Amino acid sequence: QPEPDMITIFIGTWNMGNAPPPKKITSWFLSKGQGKTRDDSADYIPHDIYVIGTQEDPLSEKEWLEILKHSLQEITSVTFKTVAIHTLWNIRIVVLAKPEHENRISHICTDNVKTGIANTLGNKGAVGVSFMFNGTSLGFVNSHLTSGSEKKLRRNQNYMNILRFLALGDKKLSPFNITHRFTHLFWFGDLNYRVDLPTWEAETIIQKIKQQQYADLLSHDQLLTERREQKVFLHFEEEEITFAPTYRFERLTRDKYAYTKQKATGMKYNLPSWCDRVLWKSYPLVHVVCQSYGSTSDIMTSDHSPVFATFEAGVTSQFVSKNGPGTVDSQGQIEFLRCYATLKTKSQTKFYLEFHSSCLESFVKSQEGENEEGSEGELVVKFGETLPKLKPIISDPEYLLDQHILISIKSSDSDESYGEGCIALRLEATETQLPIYTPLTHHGELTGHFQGEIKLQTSQ
Ligand SMILES: Fc1ccccc1NCc1cc[nH]n1
Repeated sequence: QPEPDMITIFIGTWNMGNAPPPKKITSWFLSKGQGKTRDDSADYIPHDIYVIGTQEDPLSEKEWLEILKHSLQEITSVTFKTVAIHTLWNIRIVVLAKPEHENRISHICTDNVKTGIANTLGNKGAVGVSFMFNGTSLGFVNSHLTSGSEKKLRRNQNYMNILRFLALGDKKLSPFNITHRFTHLFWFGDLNYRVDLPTWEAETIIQKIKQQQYADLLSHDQLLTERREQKVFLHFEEEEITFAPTYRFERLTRDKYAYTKQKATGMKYNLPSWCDRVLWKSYPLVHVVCQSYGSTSDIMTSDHSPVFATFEAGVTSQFVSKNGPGTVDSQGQIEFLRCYATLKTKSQTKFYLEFHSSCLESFVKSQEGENEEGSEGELVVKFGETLPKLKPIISDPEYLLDQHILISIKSSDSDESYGEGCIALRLEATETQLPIYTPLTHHGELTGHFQGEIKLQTSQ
């Protein structure tokens, strides 16, 4: 039985509004309703992995797992295996996989982050799951961020706390946060960003939704505008939104948005908004294609509609050669020529690099770079031709060209990372000097750039 080079992944996010679900929720897992929906001809084809994020979930883990498994079995006839389940308060993530994947999945991690302080600590935060699928690392984050139209900055802060403190994936990747630890990272949930239009325009917005005219609403969506201004979710992707706002509905219909201020809302307006979202970030030049992104129309127990997204995702096999794992393959090498980091820092420490990759036996520390002043104020750290030659465990180009090198630039004085990035080895040529580039981030904010040339030697 061949190992796959693609899988499909289902991502669901649903704020259940503290109410039990209806008896049938199959439309969610079938990607049917509004938006980019899945073709009927695929309905019996199971996804490889289903990742379900809930918020305001009133069920026990047992109760929800029974509903989810029975739903998938009804659709597909397949009895899915439970990979992981993790709950923080009423925020939950479930990962289910086809039984044939059970011996492909390993290194399962779970964690949570509680956001806020005192007043604002006790119900918002995130849960996550990571694991290896053969040679490919997968991370999943379900976050319930701060509510309210006038709290976009708090949401952005919540995002930065979650990506700093959620402890998933390979702990040896110590300079790297979750935005660099995974081949594919999916971040979803009740992100709670709102359509920023005046309260007086509520009925106009409702009109627009009834006409399926979302352009003048999406142009005011806080997540899209904050992302455009590089305030949040830097280097993440989101599929175009083609479904109606998923909040805030009257329960038991989808015919009415309930936006007016009430004691139950803290006297806040809830204008129709795309609270419920799926974003992703994959390593450079890895296959990832969104094949659905939409909301259900027929699940009406909550004041939110469920959101689905599905993806094709490239995966790699657990490679064995005569040599690596457990030695190097001297027919393989990675050279960095004429490299330099450009940093936004005002500091004047010396810097060194660390190169981290599962194609290396362990991470590699460089010599200190040479600091120069850039024309427009910046720090330029030059490495010249001084960088250590990297010795991969396997030289086979079918393996090596699919790998990635994580780079951290660290202060000699403090050993703290000032920036992290990633270089693909999916080159146009081997034995050829080729340009490389990554932005550098720290705590998910832009801190600089790394650029230079690479020369990759494979066994071919
Ligand atoms: F979210 C982004 C990342 C990169 C470039 C652009 C965007 N959003 C554009 C937008 C703003 C309001 N509606 N659409």
